[PDB]
Amino acid sequence: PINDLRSAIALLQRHPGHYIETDHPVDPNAELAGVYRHIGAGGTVKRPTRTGPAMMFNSVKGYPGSRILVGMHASRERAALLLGCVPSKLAQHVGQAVKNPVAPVVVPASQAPCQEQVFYADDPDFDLRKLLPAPTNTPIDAGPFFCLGLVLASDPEDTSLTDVTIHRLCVQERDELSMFLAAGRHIEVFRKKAEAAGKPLPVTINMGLDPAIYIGACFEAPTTPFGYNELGVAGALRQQPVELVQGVAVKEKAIARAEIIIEGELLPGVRVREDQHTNTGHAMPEFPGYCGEANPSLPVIKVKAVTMRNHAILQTLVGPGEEHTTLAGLPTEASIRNAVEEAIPGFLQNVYAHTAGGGKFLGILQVKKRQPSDEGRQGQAALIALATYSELKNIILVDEDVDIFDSDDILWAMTTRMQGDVSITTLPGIRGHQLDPSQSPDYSTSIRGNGISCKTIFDCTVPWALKARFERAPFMEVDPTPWAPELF
Amino acid sequence: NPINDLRSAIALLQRHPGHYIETDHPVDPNAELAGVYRHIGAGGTVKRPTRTGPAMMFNSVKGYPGSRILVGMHASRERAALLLGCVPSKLAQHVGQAVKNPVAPVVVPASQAPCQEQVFYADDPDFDLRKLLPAPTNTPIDAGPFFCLGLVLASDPEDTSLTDVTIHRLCVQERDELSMFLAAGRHIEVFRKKAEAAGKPLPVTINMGLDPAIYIGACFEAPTTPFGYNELGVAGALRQQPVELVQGVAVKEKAIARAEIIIEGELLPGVRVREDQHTNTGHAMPEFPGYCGEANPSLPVIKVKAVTMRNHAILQTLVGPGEEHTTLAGLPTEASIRNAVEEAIPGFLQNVYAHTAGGGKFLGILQVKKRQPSDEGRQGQAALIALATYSELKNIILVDEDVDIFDSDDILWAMTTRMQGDVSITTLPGIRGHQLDPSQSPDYSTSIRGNGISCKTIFDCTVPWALKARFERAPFMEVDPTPWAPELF
Repeated sequence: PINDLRSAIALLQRHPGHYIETDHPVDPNAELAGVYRHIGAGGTVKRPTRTGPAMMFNSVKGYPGSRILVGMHASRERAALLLGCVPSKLAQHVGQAVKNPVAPVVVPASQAPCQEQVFYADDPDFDLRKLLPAPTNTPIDAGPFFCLGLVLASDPEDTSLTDVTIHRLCVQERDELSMFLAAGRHIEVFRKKAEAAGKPLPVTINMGLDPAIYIGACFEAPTTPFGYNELGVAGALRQQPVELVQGVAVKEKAIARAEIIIEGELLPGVRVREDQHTNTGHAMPEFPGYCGEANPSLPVIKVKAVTMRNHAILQTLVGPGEEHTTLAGLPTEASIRNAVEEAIPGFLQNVYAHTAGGGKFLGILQVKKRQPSDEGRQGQAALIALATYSELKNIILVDEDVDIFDSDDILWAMTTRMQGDVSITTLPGIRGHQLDPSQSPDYSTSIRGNGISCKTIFDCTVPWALKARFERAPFMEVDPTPWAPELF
Repeated sequence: NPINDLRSAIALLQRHPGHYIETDHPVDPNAELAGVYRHIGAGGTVKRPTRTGPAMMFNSVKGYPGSRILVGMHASRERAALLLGCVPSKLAQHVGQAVKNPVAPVVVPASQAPCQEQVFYADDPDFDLRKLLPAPTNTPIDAGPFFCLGLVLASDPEDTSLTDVTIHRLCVQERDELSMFLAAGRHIEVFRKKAEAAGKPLPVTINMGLDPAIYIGACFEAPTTPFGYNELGVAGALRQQPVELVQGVAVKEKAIARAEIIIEGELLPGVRVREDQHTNTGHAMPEFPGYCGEANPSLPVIKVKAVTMRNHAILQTLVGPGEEHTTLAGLPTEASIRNAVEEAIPGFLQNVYAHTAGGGKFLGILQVKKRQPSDEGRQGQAALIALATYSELKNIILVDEDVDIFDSDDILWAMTTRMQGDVSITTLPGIRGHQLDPSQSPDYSTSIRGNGISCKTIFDCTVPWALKARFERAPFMEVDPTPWAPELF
C-alpha cells in the first residue's frame, strides 16, 4: 500500500512513463523549472510544454546529497493512478472520501520517519539557504520558493481548533521565511489572535507527502475536537489514518511520514517585502499563467528547527501548470457536482475544471436532457456552478456525447452546436478573481474594480426538440486490440 | 528514395516509426473496418474515443483475399508535413509556395503506366465491381459501399483543351454502376451539362491510390492552360518531377499513370438515382462536421467501362472523414486566408489554423502580432478578411503570437484570461455558411432565414495594445532539456 511519498513513487515505477530520474546536474535557480517546462509542467505554462512524468533531480548544483522532485501531481492520469480510480471519476472518488473521513492519529516519534535527522536553528552554523535547495520558477521571482508546504496550525486560545492548508513560502534569511495567509482562513484568524496579544503562532510546514494528503487537504472539511480534519480525506482514501507526531521545537504537530518538516512560528508585529533581496517587483508565476506581483507586506516565519528523514526528498512544483490544476480543480469539480446533483438529480453527467483556467476560471459541464422538461435546465446548472464557485469565469455546457476532457471536442461543440446570438449569455459586474488580468476597468467599462469580470455561459447543448438531428456518426462498436495489440 | 506514388510514400513512413502499421487480422469492410480505425487514427470530428495515429494497411479483408485496404494516409498534420519535407506549422506555406510555381504533367505510354498492369473490361458478362474492389462502408447506416478518395479527371466534351481534376466520393450501386455527386459551378459539372444536352455521355477516369502530394495539391485553386490538368502542377512542383499521365484504355480521358486503381466510366445522360436506393437508410455518409449526411435524391450515374489496377493493388480511402478531411480541406483554407491577409496587412498575420474541430472549414484560428499602436483594430480586419475569403467559415478566434494555435488547451486559455464576453465577442447574423452545419437552421435561431445560413462570431482574444505590458506570460529560462532526459528527445 501507499502511506508516504516514497511508496507512491514505487507504484509509479510499476507504470512506465509516470516517473523518471536524472543525474545530470541542475541549478535550482531557474534552471530546474526551465527544464521541467519542456517535460511535464503543462497547464497554463507557455508552450512548448506537455504533461509528462514526475521528475527527480538527483544532482543539485550547490546542494550535495539533496534531491528535488517536481510534477508529482502534474497529471490527472497520474493522480487517479495514485488513488486507484478512473481519471474521469477522480473527483467523484475523492468526494466520496470527503463524506466518510478517517480521523488522523498521534503516534510516537519512533514511528515518525520525518525526525530521523534534526537541525535546530540556534546552532550558529545553521542556514536554511544551505540546508534546503528551494527552487525558483523564473529568473524574476522574489526569491527561492517552497510551493508545497502543508501548513498545520492551531488556535492559540483553544488548541482543539486546527487548520490544514497548503501555502507557498519565500526564503528570506538564514532562519526566516515569508508566508502569505489568505484573509478569512482559520490560520490567519489564529495569527491575528496571537499578534493581538503580542505572541507568536507556532506552525509546521510539512513537505514531501502522500499525494492523498495534498489532494485531500484542498477540500473543505467539517470540524471536530482536535480535528486536523482535512487529513481525514487521505485517511479515507487509504483506509489508514494519517499519523501525526509532536513537533521537536514548536507547540504544534507534524506529519509523521513526511520527507521534510520546517518548524517555526509566525512572528508578531513584523512585515517584510516579498522581493526585498531581488527587487524584481514580482513574486512568482500564478496559476493563470502570468507573473504575480510581489506582496509588499508579508508576515515572517521564524524557523526554530528543520527535521527530515535520511536522504530527504524535497518536493515542490513548477508552473504551477497542471500541478495546480489537479490540486485546485478536483475540489472545484466536487463542489459543483454536489450542488447540481442536489438540485437536479441525475442531470449532470460530469464536470471538468479545465486546465486552461488552472482548474478555477473555466468550468465545463456535461449534461444529459432525458425529458422535455430538461430543456432550460442546462442554464440552471450553469447558474448553480457559478453560485457554488464564485471564482469561476466562463461556463461551457455540452451533452453526454462530448468528451469534456478533449479540448478539440469542446471546440467542436462550440462550432456545430452553437449560435452566437442565441447560445451566449453574458453576466457583467460579477466578482471573480484578482489574478485574471483582463478583470480590469482598463479592459471593460462595465468593470468597476480589479477582480470584477463579465461572466459568460456558452450553451453548446442541443435544444431538446432537435436532438434527433444532432446524432454523431455512429461507428460500429469493436475492440481494436487484435488489429494493433501494441497500441493497447 | 524520391516519392512518385503511394508505395514510395509508404516506404518513407516506414523509416519514421509511428506513422504506418499493418495488420493481418481479418477485418470486415462492412462497418467493422471503419470501427477499428476510429479508435486508432480517424481523429477529427469523429465521436470519442478517437485520436490521430498511424496510417493503416489492412492486409486481410474478409471475403477479399488478395485485397488490401489503406486508410489514414492524410489523417495527421505531422504525417502530411513529413510526406512533403517541411515542418507542420509551415505546411500551408510550403504548399502555397509550390502552387505558385507548378510543374506541368506529362503523358507517357502504357509502358510506363503501372496503373495498367491489370485491366478488367466491363463488357465481360461475369464482370462485377463488388467482386473486384472491397469498397468499405463507414457506418452500418451508410447508403452503400463508398470510395472516398477518387481523383476524377475530365475534359470539356467540346473543347478538350479544357480540363478539370477534382476529388469526389462514389457509392457502389450495381455491378457496373456508381453514383457520384458533383458540385454545381465547377468545370466538370459544366462539362457534364453540355454532354447531357446533346444526349451524349461524358468520359471520366477515377484515380485512386496516389502520391499524397497529388491528393493534397489537387484541393488548391489552379489556373487553366491548354491541356493543362493544372491541379496536378502542385504535386509536380512538390516533387520537382512531373506527374505522369497515361491515355485511357476504354474511355476518352487520361489517367494517373502511377496510380494504384483506375475506374474508367461515363456519366450517363438523363438517368438519375437516389444514393440509398439499395439500403433505404435515408443517409449517405458521415460528413466532415461529424454527422451522417442525408442521401441525395437525384445523383448522376457513372457507368464503368473498365477497371484498371497494378499488381496487388492497394485500395486507398478515408475513415471519419476525421483528420484526413481536415488535412485535405484545411490546408487550402489556411493558404488562401494567409495570402489575403498578407496582401492587405503585410507582416501582421503570423499563422492560421483551419481547426480540426471545424473539419478544416468551419473554425478559423488566427495568430497576429501587434507591433505598433496602429495595429490595434487590425485584428478585426484580419477576421473580416478571412470570413470574406472563405465564406464557409463560421467562427474566428484571434490570438497573439505567444499562443500555440494548434493547442486547443492554449486556445481556451486565451479565451479565459484574454477575453471579456461583453467586450470581445462580435456576432454577425444572417450570413450564409454551410448546409452541413445542423445549427444553421431556422429552428435553431429566429435570425436564420434558411438552411445553410448562420450567425458568425468573432472571438477577439488578443491583448489590447495598451495593456500588452500586463499580459506577459511567465518567462521561464530557455534551456535544452535533452541531457536531463535524452529518451524523451
